[PDB]
Amino acid sequence: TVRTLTGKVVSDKMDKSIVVLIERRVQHPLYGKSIRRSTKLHAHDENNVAKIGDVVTIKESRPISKTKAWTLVEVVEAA
Amino acid sequence: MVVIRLARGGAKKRPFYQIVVTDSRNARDGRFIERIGFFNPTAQGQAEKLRLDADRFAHWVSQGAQPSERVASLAAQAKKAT
Amino acid sequence: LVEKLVAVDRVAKVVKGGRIFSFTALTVVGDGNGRVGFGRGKAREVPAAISKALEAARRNMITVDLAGTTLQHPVNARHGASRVYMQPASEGTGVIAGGAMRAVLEAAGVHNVLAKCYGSTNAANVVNATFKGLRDMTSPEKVAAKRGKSVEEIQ
Amino acid sequence: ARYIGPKCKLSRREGTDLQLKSGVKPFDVKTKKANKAPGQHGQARGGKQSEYSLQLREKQKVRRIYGVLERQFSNYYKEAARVKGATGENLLKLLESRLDNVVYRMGFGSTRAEARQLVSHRSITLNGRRVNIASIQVKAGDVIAVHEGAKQQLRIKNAIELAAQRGIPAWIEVDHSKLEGTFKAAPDRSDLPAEINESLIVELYSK
Amino acid sequence: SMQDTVADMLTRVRNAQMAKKQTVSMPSSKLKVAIANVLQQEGYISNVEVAQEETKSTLTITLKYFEGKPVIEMVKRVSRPGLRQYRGKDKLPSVKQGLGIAIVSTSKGIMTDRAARAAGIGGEVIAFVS
Amino acid sequence: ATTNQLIRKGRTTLVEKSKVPALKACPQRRGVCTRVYTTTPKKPNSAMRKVCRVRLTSGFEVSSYIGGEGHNLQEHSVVLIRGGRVKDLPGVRYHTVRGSLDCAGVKDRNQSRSKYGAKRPK
RNA sequence: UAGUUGGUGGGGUAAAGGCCUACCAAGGCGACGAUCUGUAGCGGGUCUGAGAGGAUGAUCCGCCACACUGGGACUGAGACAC
RNA sequence: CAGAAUAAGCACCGGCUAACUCUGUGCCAGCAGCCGCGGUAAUACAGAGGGUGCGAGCGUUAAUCGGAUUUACUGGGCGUAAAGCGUGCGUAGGCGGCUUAUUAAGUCGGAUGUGAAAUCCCCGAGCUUAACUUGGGAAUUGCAUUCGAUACUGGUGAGCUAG
Repeated sequence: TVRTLTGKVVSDKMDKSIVVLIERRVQHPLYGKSIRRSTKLHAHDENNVAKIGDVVTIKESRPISKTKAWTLVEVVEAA
Repeated sequence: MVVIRLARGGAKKRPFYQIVVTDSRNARDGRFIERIGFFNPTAQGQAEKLRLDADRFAHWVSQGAQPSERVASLAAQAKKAT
Repeated sequence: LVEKLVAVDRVAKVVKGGRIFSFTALTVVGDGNGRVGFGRGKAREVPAAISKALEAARRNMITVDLAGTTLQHPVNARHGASRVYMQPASEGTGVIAGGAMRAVLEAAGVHNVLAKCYGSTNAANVVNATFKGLRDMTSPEKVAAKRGKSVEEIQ
Repeated sequence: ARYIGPKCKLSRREGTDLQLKSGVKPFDVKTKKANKAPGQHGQARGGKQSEYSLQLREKQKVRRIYGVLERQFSNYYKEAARVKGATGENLLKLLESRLDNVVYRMGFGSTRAEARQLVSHRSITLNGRRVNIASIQVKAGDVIAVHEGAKQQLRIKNAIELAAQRGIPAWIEVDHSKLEGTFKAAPDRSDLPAEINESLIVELYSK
Repeated sequence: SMQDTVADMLTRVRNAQMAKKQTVSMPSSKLKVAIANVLQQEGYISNVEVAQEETKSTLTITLKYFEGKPVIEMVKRVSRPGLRQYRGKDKLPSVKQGLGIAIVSTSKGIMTDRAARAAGIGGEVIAFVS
Repeated sequence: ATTNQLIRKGRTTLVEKSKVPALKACPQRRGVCTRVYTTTPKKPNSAMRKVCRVRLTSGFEVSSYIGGEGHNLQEHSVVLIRGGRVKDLPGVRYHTVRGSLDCAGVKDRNQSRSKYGAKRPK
C-alpha cells in the first residue's frame, strides 16, 4: 500500500528524471475560503517514458539522488 | 535493561508509587514505556493499597524485563491476594 | 406600577443678558407582566419635568410576548447610532445588561437575559432601541399562524 | 482571622436586628437607637441609596449574621456558581450547613460566637471525632453530640434552657438530656427567612 | 456582469415583498425551482410556476401577506461565490431559535436544517429565511 | 476589505511603546542625584515644586519629582525612583520614594504614613 | 545557484544518498516570496477572554543544542565525551 | 497542670466609587489615575473626631489580557467627520450564463489506527476541614488509511442563446 500521488509532468530535461507539479485545494485557517496550493516533486523514470505535458502517477521509495525520492508508476494521460 | 519499578509521586511524608515498565537508563520520575499499577504505602479507610495487572506483568516478564525487589515482593503479595 | 427614572439632565439656551436654564428627564413605566413604555419631560424644575415624563411614558405603551421570564429568540435592534443585542438565558442567570437597558427589561418583566450595547450609549437612543426590539419580537404561535402551519409542526 | 468588635454598632448600621445579642431582652429595648445610624452624621434609614450601595449592603448583612470574612464568602459564592441549580439558594445552603451555625440552630450555643468558641475548644464532636474547626460543612445524616467535659457545665445548662425557650428547627432533632442531635438535610429556601435577598449578591459578584 | 443567480432571485423576492406586489417573475433554473419548492412546502409562498416559450423558461412565484405584512420578514444569502460556507451535521445553523429555516444543499437534495439534522448529513448553507 | 484582499494581505496591528522607558520594565530603579531644584508649575496652577536630575543605572538621565513637605536630599545622594506623573510639571515622569537608600520619611505625619515612609509613632 | 541539478564507472559508511571523486549533459530554485537581512530553543501546557482570538514557555514532562573560545580525532556496543 | 493569661495593623471618606465634620492654613504649603481643589465660611492641603472597606496583612510601582465592534473571520468604515488612484488599456490572480452525460478533487457520512503521561472538567477516596494527593471517566474540537453519497463548486465530453 505505497502512498501514491498523481500530477502532471512539467520537465523532462534531466536524464532518467521527471519533475511533476502537484496541486491541492484546502480551506484558509482564518477566513475559510477555498484556496489553491501546489508543490513540485522530483521523480525517477529509468526508461524516460514520460515527457512534458503528460499526467503521471508516482509512489514513494528510498532515495535515488540528493533530491529524488519518488518513482513513476504509470502514465495516466499522454500529452 | 528493561525493568519494572516504582516511580515516586504524591506529597511530602506521603509517597504514592506508580508501578512502571521503563528502560533502566531513564530517570526515576521521567520517561516510561507503560504504567501497570500503583502502590499506596499509607492507605486508610476505603483507599486501595495495591493494584497490579498480572497479564501485563507476565507479558513483560516474558519479554525479558527484570523486576526490582520491591516489585517482586508486591507481585507475591498480589498473587496471595488473588 | 413599576416606575424608573432613567436619567435627568440640565440644559441651557442663550438669550440677551444671560442664559435660560431648564431640566429634562427620561423615565420608564411598566407593570412587570409584559407592558412597558418610556417618556421624556422638560421643565424649569426637576419635579415638574419628572412628572411630565411620567405622563408621556404612561401614554406611550406597548405589549410584549414573553417566554416565561426570557425572550423568545435572540434579537438585534438599532435606532440612529445605537445598536443593542439581547439573548435569552437559562433560569438563574439574571439580567446582565446596562442600566438603561435594565430599566426597560425590568419594566417589561424579563428577569433572565444577556444584553450587549454596540455604538453610542446615549440613554434615550438605547431605550428606543430596546423598546423597538422588544416590540418587534415574534412568537411561536404567531409564526405558525402566519405560515399557516401548526405550532407542533413549526417545533 | 476573626472580627472582634462591637456588635450593636454593626447591627444598627445594617438597619435590621442581626440576632447577635442572644435575645434575652428585646433588641429594641437593648439598643434604643435603631433606625438611627451610629455616628456624628448618622441619618434615618429613609435616606436614599445607590444601586451599588444596596448590592454591597446585602452582602455585608449576610456576612455579619453568619460571621464569615470576605475571602471565605467569595469562595462560597464561586462554589455555589460551580454547583448546579440556583446559585443564590446554594450559597445560603452552604452558609447554613456550617458546623458552628448548625450547632447554633441545634441549640447548644447561646450565640453563634459561643458555638464558635465551643468548637475551637473541642467541646463538640462530629460523629465520634473531636473536631475543632467551625468552617466544617455538616453533611446529611451527621450527629452533633456534646463531649463529656462539656457536659455538666452551667453555661451549657443555661444555653439549653434558652434553647427550650426557643423553638427547635424541624430539620434538626436534638435530645437535650443526651445532649446530642442529628441533621437530616439542608434547610429549604422556604424554611429560610424571606428577609434576605440573594439576587443582589449574585449581581454583585457578577459585575 | 451577473455572477450570482441565487442571490439575484432572493433579491427580486425581497424587493417585490417590500413593494407589496402579488407576483414575481424571473428567468428560471432547476436550482431556483428547488429553492422555491422548499419555500412553498414551508409555507412562505403560495404557488410556483414555470413557463417555457422556445428555449427560455420563466419562474413565477405568488407572494403571501398576513396581517397586512409580508410573510417573509427576513431573507439572507449565506454562501456566495466569493466565500463558500460548508457545515457538518453537528454545526448546522439555527435561525431565530428554530423559528426560521436554513436552506441546505446536501447529497440527498435540498432540504431544511432540521430535516438535515434528522437525516444526519451536512452540506452547503444557501440562505436564511424567517 | 474583501475576502480576497484579506487573504492577499492581512489585518495590521500596531504595537504600543512604554510610558516609562527609563525604568526598562523594572518596578524601581536606583539613581544618583545630579541636581536638586525647584520649578514653577504650568498654568493655571501656581506654586513651587521640587524636582531632581538623576543618572539611572540604566543610563538615561531623568527628572524625578520629590514628594512631601520636607526633603533633605542634596548633591551626590543615592536614591530610588519609581513610575508616576505629576500631571502639571512638563518633563517629569517619575517619583522618588521616601524612606529609601538615602531618602528619609516625612516627619510629623500620621495619615498615609506607608506612603512617604514615616514609621509608626508610638 | 557551478558539486550547483541529473546520469555512468570507481571510492566510502552499520546503512539510502554529490557523502567523495573522474567523465558526461546543462541543469536546479524563485511572486505559492528564492537569495539577503532582523529576531528567536520548540511542544504538552500556562494567563486572559462568552467565544473567536491575543500574550506567553519559571517551577512538572518529551525533544533539541551546548560545557573558557576555536579545530580534531582516539577508545569503546554506544562520545567526536560538563 | 497554670491562667484571659503570650498576640492587629494598613488604606480611604468631591465625581467615577461605600463612608463627613471641626480645626490650622490660604493660588503658599500642597493633593492629583482623569475631570479638578488651594487668594481668610477648601466635606479635594496638614492634624483631630467619627466613619467605610480589608485583615496577619494593607497600599504603591512594574508587566499581560479585558473593557476596545480603536485591525471588525465571528464583528467596522471611504458625499461633508480619517479614507475612491487624474483617467483608460491590459499581464499574473479572483470570480463567471443555460441544459445534459461522466468523474468523485472540493464537500458530506461510516469504520479502523493514532492523538504519551501530567494539566482542564465530572463522579468518588485519603487528608479533623480546605488547600493538596489520588482512582476512574470524559476530553484531546486534529491527523492518516479505507468504504460509501452525488444536490452544490471544480475536471471532462456534448448541446444551446437572453451575456
